Amino acid sequence: RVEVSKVLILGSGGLSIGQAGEFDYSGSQAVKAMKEENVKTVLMNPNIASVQTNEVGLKQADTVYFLPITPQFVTEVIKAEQPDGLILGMGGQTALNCGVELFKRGVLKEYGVKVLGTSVESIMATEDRQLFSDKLNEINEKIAPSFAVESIEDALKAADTIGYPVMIRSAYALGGLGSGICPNRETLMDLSTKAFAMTNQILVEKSVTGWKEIEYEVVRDADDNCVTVCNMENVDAMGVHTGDSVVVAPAQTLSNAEFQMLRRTSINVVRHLGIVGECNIQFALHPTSMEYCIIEVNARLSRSSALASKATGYPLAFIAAKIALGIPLPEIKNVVSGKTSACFEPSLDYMVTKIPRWDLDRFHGTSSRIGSSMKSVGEVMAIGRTFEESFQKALRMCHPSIEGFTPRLPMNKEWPSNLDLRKELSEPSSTRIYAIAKAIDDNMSLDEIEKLTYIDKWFLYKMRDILNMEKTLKGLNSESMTEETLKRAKEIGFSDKQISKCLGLTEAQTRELRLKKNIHPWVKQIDTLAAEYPSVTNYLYVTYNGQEHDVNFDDHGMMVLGCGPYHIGSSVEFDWCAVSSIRTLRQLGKKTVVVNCNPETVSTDFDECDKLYFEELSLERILDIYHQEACGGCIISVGGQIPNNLAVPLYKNGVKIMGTSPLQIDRAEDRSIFSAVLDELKVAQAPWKAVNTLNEALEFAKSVDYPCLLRMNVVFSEDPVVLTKFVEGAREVEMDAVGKDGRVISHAISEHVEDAGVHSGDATLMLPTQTISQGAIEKVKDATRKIAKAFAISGPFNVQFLVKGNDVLVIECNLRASRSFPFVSKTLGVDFIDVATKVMIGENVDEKHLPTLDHPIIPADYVAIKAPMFSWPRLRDADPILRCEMASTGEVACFGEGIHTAFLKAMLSTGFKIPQKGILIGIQQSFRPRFLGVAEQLHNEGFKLFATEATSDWLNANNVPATPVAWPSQEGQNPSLSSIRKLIRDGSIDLVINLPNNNTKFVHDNYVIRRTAVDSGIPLLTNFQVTKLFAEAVQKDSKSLFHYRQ
Amino acid sequence: VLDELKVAQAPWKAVNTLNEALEFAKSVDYPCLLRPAMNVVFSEDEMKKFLEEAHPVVLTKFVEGAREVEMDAVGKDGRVISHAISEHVEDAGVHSGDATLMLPTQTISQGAIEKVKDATRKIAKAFAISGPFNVQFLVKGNDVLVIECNLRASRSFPFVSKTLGVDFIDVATKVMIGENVDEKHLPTLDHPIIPADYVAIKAPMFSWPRLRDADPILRCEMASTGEVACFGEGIHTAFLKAMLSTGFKIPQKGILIGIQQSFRPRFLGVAEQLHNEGFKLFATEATSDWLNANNVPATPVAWPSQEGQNPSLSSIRKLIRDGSIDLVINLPNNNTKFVHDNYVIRRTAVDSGIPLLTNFQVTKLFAEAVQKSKSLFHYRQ
Ligand SMILES: Nc1ncnc2c1ncn2[C@@H]1O[C@H](COP(=O)(O)OP(=O)(O)O)[C@@H](O)[C@H]1O
Ligand SMILES: Nc1ncnc2c1ncn2[C@@H]1O[C@H](COP(=O)(O)OP(=O)(O)O)[C@@H](O)[C@H]1O
Ligand SMILES: Nc1ncnc2c1ncn2[C@@H]1O[C@H](COP(=O)(O)OP(=O)(O)O)[C@@H](O)[C@H]1O
Ligand SMILES: CC(=O)N[C@@H](CCC(=O)O)C(=O)O
Ligand SMILES: CC(=O)N[C@@H](CCC(=O)O)C(=O)O
Ligand SMILES: [Cl-]
Ligand SMILES: [Cl-]
Ligand SMILES: [K+]
Ligand SMILES: [K+]
Ligand SMILES: [K+]
Ligand SMILES: [K+]
Ligand SMILES: [K+]
Ligand SMILES: [K+]
Ligand SMILES: [Mg+2]
Ligand SMILES: [Mg+2]
Ligand SMILES: [Mg+2]
Ligand SMILES: [Mg+2]
Repeated sequence: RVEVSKVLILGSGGLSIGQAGEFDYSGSQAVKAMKEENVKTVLMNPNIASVQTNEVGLKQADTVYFLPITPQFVTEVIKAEQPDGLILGMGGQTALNCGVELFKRGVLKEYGVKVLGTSVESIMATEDRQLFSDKLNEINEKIAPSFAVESIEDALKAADTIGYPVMIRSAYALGGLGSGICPNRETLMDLSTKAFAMTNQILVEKSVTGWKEIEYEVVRDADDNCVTVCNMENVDAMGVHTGDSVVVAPAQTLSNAEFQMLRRTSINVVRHLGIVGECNIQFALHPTSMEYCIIEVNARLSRSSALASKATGYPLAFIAAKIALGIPLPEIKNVVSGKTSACFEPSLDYMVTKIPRWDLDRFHGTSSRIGSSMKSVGEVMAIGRTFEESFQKALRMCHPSIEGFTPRLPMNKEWPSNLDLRKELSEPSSTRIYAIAKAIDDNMSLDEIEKLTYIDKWFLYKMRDILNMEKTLKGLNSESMTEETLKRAKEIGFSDKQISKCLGLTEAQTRELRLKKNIHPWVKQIDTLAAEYPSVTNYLYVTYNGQEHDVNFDDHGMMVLGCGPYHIGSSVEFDWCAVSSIRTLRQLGKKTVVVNCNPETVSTDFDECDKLYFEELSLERILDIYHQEACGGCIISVGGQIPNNLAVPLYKNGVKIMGTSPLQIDRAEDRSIFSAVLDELKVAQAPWKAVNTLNEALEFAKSVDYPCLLRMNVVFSEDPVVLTKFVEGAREVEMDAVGKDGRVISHAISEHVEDAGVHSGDATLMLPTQTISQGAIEKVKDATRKIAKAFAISGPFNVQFLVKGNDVLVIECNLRASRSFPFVSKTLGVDFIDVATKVMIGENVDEKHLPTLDHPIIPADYVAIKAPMFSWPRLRDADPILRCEMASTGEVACFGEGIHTAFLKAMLSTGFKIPQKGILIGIQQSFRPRFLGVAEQLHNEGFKLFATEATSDWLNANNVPATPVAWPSQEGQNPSLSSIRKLIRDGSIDLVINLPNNNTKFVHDNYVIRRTAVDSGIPLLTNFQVTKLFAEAVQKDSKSLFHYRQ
Repeated sequence: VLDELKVAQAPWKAVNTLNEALEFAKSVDYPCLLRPAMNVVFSEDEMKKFLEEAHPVVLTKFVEGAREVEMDAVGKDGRVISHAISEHVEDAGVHSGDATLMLPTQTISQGAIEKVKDATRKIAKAFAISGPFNVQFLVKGNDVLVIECNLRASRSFPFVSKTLGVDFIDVATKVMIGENVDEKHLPTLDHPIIPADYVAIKAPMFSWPRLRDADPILRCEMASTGEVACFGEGIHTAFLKAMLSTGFKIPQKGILIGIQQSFRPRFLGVAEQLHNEGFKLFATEATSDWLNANNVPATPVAWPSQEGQNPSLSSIRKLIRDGSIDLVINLPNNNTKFVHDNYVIRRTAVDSGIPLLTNFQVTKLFAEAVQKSKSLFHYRQ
């Protein structure tokens, strides 16, 4: 047993595509393990929305630093905290790369900090693709023909030796960053160039596109006991990243010989690699032989370990962390069985399906095709006891518009008239599942579909079974459908909505019809051992394929609904809110029932509540569960949009909703009612109107002046739909609050850096406010007092405001927790959700020390700043520019004595890197009056300035020196001018400032400049306010919230 | 006392030598205030030549680019039971009494207000205040520094009292003679009174025409001879009414602009704005080139010291007399090169009876406010 008294754990930082909440979940389990063994813990994670970073409970570190996960800052923390252990395996690639850099530099050795678990040597051997190859060649393991190279010239050579097509995949990365299939020389040139901006080594590898992709989660302790805890079969074949793949567990199409060969190879490889803890391993398996290739091992917790932990009920991260302290597997309890050890390989008597969630329509430049580089923003997991059951649930979980497996597209989009169905099947995309449905419907053979998609035909048989049931049901009605048929339809995952559309009924009618035949689902436990030993816990799912329930229904607990899959605009903040509520209920001795389907969340960790249903967040299924438990009530206000949109339907189906009435939530989401209420209260708002005609539109827009918002999209010229006056030059303010009986008993006001026009979630937030008049604050407060009263609010809510001097206008009101609730709560040292939860269930509340409207809590000695995270490099060709639709994928927050410090810390936490070289400046003409001073300031700080044609003339005319550069569209047409690509490549330029607006003339050229920066991996600033503040802040530490709160 | 209370203030020191002076000014950076006639200096040389004309001298770090805030308050047994915070339009450097005051504050961070308040709580207690007092603050972001404290009623007590509808002196007088006081409806530190539906602006009055040959320009020593105040739904309206109340007359014709080079980055937008409102712009040599180089049309004019030496350029006296120019904007600073010429421009406006703006912040706010009959009692309803 390793002796350690204080451990530092690293988080992932802000969430980004491929590096999501799985590490909040993992790292929380790690801290719990550490505490059980009396080990003091320090956490570094700038992701303020993470549950990890909370102060209270058995999973909370003793000390929390909201700082960049970079060697500079981790060093400062080490110095100050003098830890003797380091966990670097539970923060994705961020934490891994940071820890390897520290190691390489000898910082760990210098301060006596032991890496707990898998060594940096084992890590390097799995992250460096060449070292990996060397290791497997030592044991004559099987890999594909490949060469690890460090230049574009060497990659070309490797590809000619191997033969096209080839896959390139980066070292020291995850989620397929910089990766891609290359059918030819030119594709290889394009991609390797882009890959080298983000890594120093790529592997050029013979293609095994189409082989089956099989994963194992492997555990190995310090006694050399080594087991495979889970195995997953990817439904989409090799070539679609595991993360963007449909995946099933356990495997369905392997023989014992295949499954055991790969299992034993996993164990050998993991052993040889010196791994201690957990890891993930990937194989390519030939579809019609025993031939296989080992692709990669991830010597760290992963999105695959999170998934496996939920699928199996085996908590891999918890176990990993105990193992990192030298405790062997036989000495660690299986917490689910309560009577056995963690030395085993679970047995599942059910099948789970994970499907990804994409959000791509908003990024016009990025295709919906998927491949080796992840593009999904979330995932779901469904459990069933038939593939079909598991599979249709999982499809419904991805997005409310999806009904199951149908030949219809999501978002109610029609198929294009120029559809090439074969192309869709052969070229994976975010919508290929529905294209398969369509093809099966249109009588393409299953054999040809397997041939084009590479999806194993077995899975296709199941899909055909589903569509045959749809045909059968369509020919029936409420009188003609038998009990035998309904039962079967449910047993293969048909919802009542899907059935209703076949039968010619409403969903309610169909629910009634079903219950009238006493056809209902059954509640079953995940016990890890397929019933060999009974479960002491209640980790539950629901299935039509059983004849009994595995538990009683005597608790009558309080239901809390979770967030569903993360997607853009809906992230881990909504797991924070939900978990805060779950913990508050527990702390008050109330029985809890949780329903959520997101494998990455701490809300779907069974140790947080009395009953966890890992289930659909549908009306159908919530009703099933509520009525089966006879829950005392349901909280629908702490999991974002999904639960909130069920408020009225639930109300109407006998569900007791806690807090603010669903009647009030309806009133408030009704733009006309809401607006009329505001008029009554004398609360101002932007002029708006609903119209059906172009002439009404043009008349209204003329009557209030352009620009106008449109429902999202703004327009500035003449060259039903809701229209709203777009107010220019306006500040934006957030009010986050809790109501009790229509009174506000906690609140917090923050100011965006950016003017209205950048969406809340893409905005940078300052708390407390900075430039708002005191009279505006009074108006913001008075409008919030009246709104709370008008809608009898009892629970959390939020109101967004435009502010221009003393004009204060209401934009929107949301009668639920907003995404800024964690930021605000932690910053002010008050759990708004704890307060709100107590209001909603009638528990007492001392308002003396809360930030009521009458006695706000306003930090004096410090400020807090929240910055948005983006995933532009992974959204290939996307224009990295903020619209009225939101684009950020996560958030960070940092603290400082003042705004400049806090702002710099927040920005560094996003990956932004302070330029050491030249800055490129290109701005639309109208920004000149305000930008001149920003430019002088950058010049006076010593930055060499480059600029596009007109901007450079203008700077020089104002005695600010700038070197002009060429437009991309004009490279070669003037030999006096350097190309931007070349200046970036050479290292002359390491920050780009590009400020377009609606009157931008060179739209494409400026798009190319913006995208060049992203793809070269240098920072880009496209918002004037953010740019101003940056310039001010570089004009000139390692503290965090707890420092300032002292 | 402030150090004990942990309340910040500008570095300062009393000295009896030139070498102590220079050492200190070097140790905190120029510029520095000087009290031996208050006076600022920006260099080693500028100082030597001020002292060699004036027994110790107090030196204070002059904080540039800073907001200034007034706290007017009443204490009872060291607690604050009435208070009011106002922000100057002008940056610190223009004296309180020459400053234009906004109530409530407009551009101050909420954290700074909390600091202003906390410092006032501690000061009232440290000096066992029972009566009226005032504290002046520098504010720069969240740095809040105390300038001075006056243990008496300040000149902004009427403004503040009438604006908030509370006689601060009536309250203070009761405290001082031991009469009872209901604090429930007073603006205590814990429950301020902050106008939501209106703002108040106080503007200084000057008597430049009667001070023959006086340079009409604000120093650290004060020059105003009275005050007016007006009210509005917002700042622009209130500000225009206050300015009109001083005798300022909104230009109907051309505007003459001459500014020290360093104001250019900030002034560009002020100038574009005046141009977009339709004002014809005139300017001194360098300022006119610069405006035109930035596609803001201006007609150059001659320096007074050079009238006749270029027939392409009109004299300013003649453009004023002809009625082409009815507002002058002149913004000098320590680096102004044509000190006399710009003095003559400023004094020509005064003696022609046309309005003159010499402060950047006031000039900015003006330009914003011309972009487009009520009084306090209207708004208090
Ligand atoms: N040689 C190959 N031929 C075809 N596809 C491949 C090959 N190697 C990897 N892939 C695909 O690329 C994905 C990313 O590769 P991986 O080595 O797992 O990198 P990462 O660590 O970035 O996920 C794999 O899951 C798989 O779908
Ligand atoms: N009247 C307006 N003028 C200018 N910007 C606006 C206006 N209304 C909304 N916006 C911008 O659009 C964003 C989204 O508006 P909101 O009503 O919150 O939409 P959503 O339904 O996406 O929450 C706001 O956060 C704001 O920055
Ligand atoms: N440290 C400083 N930095 C910048 N300006 C200052 C500073 N101290 C004072 N001032 C300016 O000087 C003015 C007068 O200061 P004060 O000490 O109140 O002098 P008086 O004796 O004239 O009241 C203030 O109102 C402010 O505008
Ligand atoms: C970003 C932007 O709008 N740029 C300017 C170009 C100005 C320049 O020539 O530098 C445009 O009008 O396209
Ligand atoms: C007021 C002032 O300082 N003027 C500038 C000149 C401006 C001009 O020539 O246009 C000066 O240095 O005197
Ligand atoms: Cl929200
Ligand atoms: Cl006074
Ligand atoms: K796959
Ligand atoms: K790896
Ligand atoms: K993986
Ligand atoms: K797209
Ligand atoms: K039918
Ligand atoms: K001032
Ligand atoms: Mg990997
Ligand atoms: Mg991988
Ligand atoms: Mg919103
Ligand atoms: Mg004074």
